[PDB]
Amino acid sequence: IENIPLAEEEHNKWHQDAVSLHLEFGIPRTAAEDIVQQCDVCQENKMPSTLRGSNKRGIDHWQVDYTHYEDKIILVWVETNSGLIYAERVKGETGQEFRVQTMKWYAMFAPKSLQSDNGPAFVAESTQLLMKYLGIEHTTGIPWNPQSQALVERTHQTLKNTLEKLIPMFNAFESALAGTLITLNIKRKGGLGTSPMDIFIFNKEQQRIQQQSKSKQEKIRFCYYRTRKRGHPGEWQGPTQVLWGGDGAIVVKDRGTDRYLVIANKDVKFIPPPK
Amino acid sequence: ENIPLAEEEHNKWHQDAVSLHLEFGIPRTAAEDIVQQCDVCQIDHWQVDYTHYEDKIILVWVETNSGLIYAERVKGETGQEFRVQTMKWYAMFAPKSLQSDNGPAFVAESTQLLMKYLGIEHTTGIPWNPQSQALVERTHQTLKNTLEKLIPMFNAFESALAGTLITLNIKRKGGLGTSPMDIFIFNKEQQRIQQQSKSKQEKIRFCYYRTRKRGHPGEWQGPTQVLWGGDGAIVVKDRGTDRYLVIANKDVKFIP
Amino acid sequence: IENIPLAEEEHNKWHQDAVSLHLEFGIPRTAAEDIVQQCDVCQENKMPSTLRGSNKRGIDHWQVDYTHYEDKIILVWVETNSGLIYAERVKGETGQEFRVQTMKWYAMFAPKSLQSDNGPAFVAESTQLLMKYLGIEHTTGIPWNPQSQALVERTHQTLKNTLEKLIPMFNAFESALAGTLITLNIKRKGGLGTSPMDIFIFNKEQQRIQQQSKSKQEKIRFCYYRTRKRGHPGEWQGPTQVLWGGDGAIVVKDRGTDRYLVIANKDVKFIPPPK
DNA sequence: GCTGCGAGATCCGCTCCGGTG
DNA sequence: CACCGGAGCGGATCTCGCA
DNA sequence: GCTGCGAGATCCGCTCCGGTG
DNA sequence: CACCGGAGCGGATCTCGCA
Repeated sequence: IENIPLAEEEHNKWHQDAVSLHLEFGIPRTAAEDIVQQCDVCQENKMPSTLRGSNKRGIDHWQVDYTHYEDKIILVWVETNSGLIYAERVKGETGQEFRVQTMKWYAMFAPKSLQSDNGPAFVAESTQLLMKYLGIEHTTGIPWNPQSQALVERTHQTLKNTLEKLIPMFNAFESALAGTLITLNIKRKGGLGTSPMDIFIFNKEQQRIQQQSKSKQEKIRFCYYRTRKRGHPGEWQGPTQVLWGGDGAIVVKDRGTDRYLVIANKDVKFIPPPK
Repeated sequence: ENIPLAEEEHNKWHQDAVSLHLEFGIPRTAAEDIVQQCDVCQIDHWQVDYTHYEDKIILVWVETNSGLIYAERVKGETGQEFRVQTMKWYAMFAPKSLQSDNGPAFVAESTQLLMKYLGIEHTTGIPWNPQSQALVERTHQTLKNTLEKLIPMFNAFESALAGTLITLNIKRKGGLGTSPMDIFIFNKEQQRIQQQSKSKQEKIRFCYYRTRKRGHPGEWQGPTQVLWGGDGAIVVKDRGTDRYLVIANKDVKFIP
Repeated sequence: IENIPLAEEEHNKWHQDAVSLHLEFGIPRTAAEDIVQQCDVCQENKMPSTLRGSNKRGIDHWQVDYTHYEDKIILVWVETNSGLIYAERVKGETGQEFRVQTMKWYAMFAPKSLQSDNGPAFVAESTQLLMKYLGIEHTTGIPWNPQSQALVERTHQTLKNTLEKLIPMFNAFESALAGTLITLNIKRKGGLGTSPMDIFIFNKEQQRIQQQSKSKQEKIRFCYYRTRKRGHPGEWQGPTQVLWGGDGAIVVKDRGTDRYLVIANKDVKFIPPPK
C-alpha cells in the first residue's frame, strides 16, 4: 500500500491497464481503477461501451423514414409494439406531400405519437403545427443516429428484400409494394402464428376506453409502505391507495418518486374500509 | 358452446343474424348460415359505385352491414386503375365478398380473374336489395354534403376527402356511441377469432351422434354432417326436431 | 399432408419462410424447409451465416501485415499461440527490404511457419524461395479477407493506441515504437500475470526436442478398439499401440482415419507384453 | 488446398465480514 | 443465532472498429 | 429534454419411440 | 427391463448489414 506513489508514477510514465498493475504490485484493483480514472491520458483515450436501448414505447407510438430504392422515393410507416407496417410511394420528400400522406395516414388509423429524424419534412414548422392540430406528440430524434429509427431501418431492409423477391410477378411497382405490405402484415407470422394486424386489432380492442373508464367502480383501499435495506425497514411513510392486490404483494404509488412501486404483503397493513 | 342454443332460439323467434350474434355471442358466419337455412327469414360484404363531383372520378367502397366506408381519388374509370385500387383495398382490409353492378370495369375478364386469384366471391348485376342501395345513396349524399362542407378549409382535394372519411368513420356515432370504425373492428376481431377456431380445421365431414339421458349414453344416430367443430364439442342437426344440439366429441363417431 | 402441393404453389407465388407455413397448414417443418431448399427464389436470396474460425495453429506459426500510420510504412510481427509481438519501421514495402527484415527476424528467433495476405512482397517468388531456403512453410491467405489476419489487425489497433499514448515522451519515433513493444510484450499481462515473452520462453523450453526424442524408451503396449453407436459396438477393428493410458480411457490412432482418437477403457482389452 | 479477435468498462455472483432484526 | 449488503475477488458480457 | 433490431440458418436439448444389449 | 439415438418440437445462438 506504500508503493502506491510509485505505481502512480509508473502509470503516468507508461499507462497500462489497472489489472496488470494490481496483479504486479498487489494493490487492490479498486485503487488502480481510481488511479486510471484520475489520470489524464487513459481518461482521454478510453472508449464508452454502452448498451442503450430502443423506444418501443406503447400502443400507437410510431416512427418513419424515407426509402431510397431504384432512385424512387418511398414512405414506409412502422409500428413498434404490435409490429404492423404500411408503405406508399411518393414523387418527392416535400413538406406538402408529406402532410398529405400523414393526413391520409391519420384518416386510416388512430395514432397517438410519432417519432422521426432531422429530415426537413419531419422538422417543418407547418408539419409540426398540423401534428399539434391533430393532437399528436411529435419528437425529433438526435441527428445522425440511425439506431433511434433502427426499427424502420430493419423494416426497410425486409421490404427491399421482399420487393426483390416479388417485383417480376406484377405489372405495377405500386401493386408489388402492396403485395409486400400484405406479406409483411398478414403472412409474416411467428411464435403463436398471429399476424401483426391481429395484434394491432387486439390492442385497439383492449385500448377501448369505455371499460377503463367504467372500471373505477371497483373497491379502493388505503395502506402504508416502507423500504427495506439489508432487511431493516424504515418508517411507515405516507398513506396511499391500494392500486391492486396480488398474492404476496400489492401495487402502490409514491408521491415522492412520482412512479409506480411494488411492496411485498409482509410490509403492508390493510386499512379497514368505512362501515 | 352456446351456438346450438342460439340456433334453437332462432328456430323459435326468427330474429336477424345481427341481433343473434350481438345477444348470444355466436359467429357471424354461423348466424348467416342459420339465416340461410331458416326458411322463415328467407359478412365483409361490400358495394362499389362511381360518382362525379367537380368532374372528378372517385372510388366509393361501402360495407353493407357495419357501415364503414372508404374512398380515394382516381384518374380514370378504366380496368387497370380499378385493379390497382382493388389491390390496395385488399391490402388494407380482409374482405370475403363483393357486390357490384354490370360496369365494364367490374365485369372485365382480367379483373374477375384477379378476384378469383385472391379467392373472393364476386357478384355482378342490377342491385335489387333496398337495404344496400339506400345505404349507398345515403353515403353518397352525406359524403358530398360533408365535402362541400369541408373543402374550403383544406388546401388539398385529397386532404378534404381524408377529412370527410374521418368524419364519417370516427367522429360520427350512433347508438351507445359506437363508430362505424368501432363496429367494423369488433366484428373483424370476433370473425377472425371464430375463423381461426373453426374454419381451417375440418370441412364437410359426417359423423354419428348420441344423446345422454341422466348420464346413460344413447344409441348412435345419424349420419349427419359436422358443421361447427369446436373445442371438445361439435354442432350437428337432429333431423326429426330440425334443431342443432351440443354433442361432446366423446359421444361422436367421426365418419371418414 | 395432402395440402403439400398447395403449400408449394403458395411458396412459389409468395415465398414466405417455412415457419409460418408450418404453423398455418400444420405440415412438419422439415418438409417446409426442404421445400424452401428445393425452391429457387428463396435459394437465390438466402444468406450464409457461418462462424468459421482463426488459425491459431501451434508454436512458431506467425502471420504479419503492414502498417499505415502517419504515412509511414511499419512492419508488425505477431505470434498466435503465446501472444508475443515485435515491430520495426521500414522505408517501403519492397521485396528486398522485406527479405532483409525477414532475415533479421529469423536471426533473432526460431520460427517454423508464416502466414500472410496477397501483398506483393509476401507473394514474391524470391521471398518464397528464401522461405524455402530456410525450410519454413509459407501459405498465402485468400485475398480480400482480413479476418484471416485479424490477429495482426487487432495487434495493429492496440499498437496504434499505445503509440498515441506514448509518442510525446520520447525524441525518436523508433524509440517510441520500441517502448510500445515493451508495453505489449512485457507489461501487457493478464490472468496469471504472465508476460507473452514468458509464455514464448516456456514454449521453447517445452519444445526442446531432446526430451521428446528420449521419451521413446517408455513401454509401449498394443490393443484393439471399436466404435459405439446407440450403445451397440462394432467389431474389434485393427491392432494399434496404446499411445497413452488414462483413467477410464486411452489414446489410439486409426489408420483408416489417419488421426488421433480416444476410446473408453471399457471398450479396451490390454495385450500382454512379451515375456 | 481454408478460417475474426481482444482491450476496455461496468454489473453482477459471490463469500467472509459486517450490521441487523 | 439467522439474515442481507458490504467489500473484495473473480468471472460474465456488451459494443466497437481496426483493416 | 434521450435510446439497434430481426430475418434466416443450422445445432442442440430434449421427449416419446425406436432398436438394442 | 434398462439404454441411447431417432425424430419431432422447441428453443438457443451466430454473423451481417441495413441506414
